[PDB]
Amino acid sequence: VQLVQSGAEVKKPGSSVKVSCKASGGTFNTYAINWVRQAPGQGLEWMGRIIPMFGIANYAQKFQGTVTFTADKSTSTAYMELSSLRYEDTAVYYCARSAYYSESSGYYLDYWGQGTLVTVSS
Amino acid sequence: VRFPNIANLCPFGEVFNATRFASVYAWNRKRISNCVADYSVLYNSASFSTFKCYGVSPTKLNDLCFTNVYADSFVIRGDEVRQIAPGQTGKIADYNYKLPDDFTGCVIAWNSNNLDSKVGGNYNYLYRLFRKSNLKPFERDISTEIYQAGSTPCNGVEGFNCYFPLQSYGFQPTNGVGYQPYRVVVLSFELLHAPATVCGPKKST
Amino acid sequence: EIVLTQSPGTLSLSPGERATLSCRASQSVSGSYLAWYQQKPGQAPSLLIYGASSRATGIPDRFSGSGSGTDFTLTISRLEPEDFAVYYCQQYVNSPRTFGQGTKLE
Repeated sequence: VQLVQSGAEVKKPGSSVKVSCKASGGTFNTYAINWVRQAPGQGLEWMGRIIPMFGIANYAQKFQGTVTFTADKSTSTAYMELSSLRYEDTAVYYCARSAYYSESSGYYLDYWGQGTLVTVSS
Repeated sequence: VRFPNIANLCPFGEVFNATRFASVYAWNRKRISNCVADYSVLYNSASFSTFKCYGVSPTKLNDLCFTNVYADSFVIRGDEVRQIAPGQTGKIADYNYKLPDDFTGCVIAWNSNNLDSKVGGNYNYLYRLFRKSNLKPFERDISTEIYQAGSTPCNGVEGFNCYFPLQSYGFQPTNGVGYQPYRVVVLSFELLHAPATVCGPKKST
Repeated sequence: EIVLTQSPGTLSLSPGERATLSCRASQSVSGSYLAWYQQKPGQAPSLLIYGASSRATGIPDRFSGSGSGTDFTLTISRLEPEDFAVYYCQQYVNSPRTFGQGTKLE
């Protein structure tokens, strides 16, 4: 219901960072977590989804090998790791939950976190 | 007759009275080996709604010598307890737990509505809605590979004609008896009296 | 890949009443598996509709989606003062959940 995440990362270029989207109770149980890159002044890009229960993370062709999705079953927290800060990597990283189950057939992002902006500095 | 006698009591209490039971697809198997058999506790308890013993009879004729007793525990919905019989077909039978047509054992099932239903629904128990093929007798599929239902490659993500193979039961405390959980402890016997590793409780030989 | 092209690129000019927000795809969206997301400025997009026309929880039914195949409509009965955000299109039909460019971006 509330997915408060990290704030802003003072990451000098080439330095890695890990995001910390926090799932409320029962979020992980029946819902996957999706990450959406929002580069400042562009459209929403779908980085991929992490299914916490079975530890399954699948990424798009663009972001493969550059980003890692992790979630902690205990403490119900979602994490995303950036391999290094490439010059174009500065973006507002979002987190949102989608049903992965066959019956619901929704696979759409119901609720979203506030946003985590990475940049060369602050 | 020729059975040895092991003072070690068989841990059927461990299997039946366990705190947490597994899902049907990931059916948990325990091997009951080298212990004297307790079967009358099961027979006389009578709180086990289904006590269907194929092969061996459930009317106090199972004081037999067994070389190997395999215990399988899973939690399923009430409407599919009939499904897990030898030579029966359904979703649970062909995708989650298949019983051999020559099953010589006891399908034991009782209500766990208080224990295994949680307010707001219990989604801890899964089941395989779709799978490429029917499951073979005594085979556990733990694969999470996205089921294909269309020409489009699933690419690892779900969508049209691509579904997550597993689905949640979702037992609710106020729900129909058909929709309430039944813990099932399938007991698979081998009925070999010559090795008789699983001791019978009768007087020795 | 299923790409999406939102046609009315800029409608944040305070338009009046009905707006025919559109989105079309190279291969027809199958199963009406499209959703609309409202990105209010300074905030994260909130689901506005899903499916072809299935309205979201806590959203007024005035927002509808008249989509056939690819969902190429999003109709707001009145453009209320609050509702002047950037509405997005997303498809989940077996692709990397590609989005649109946005429709009411100042």
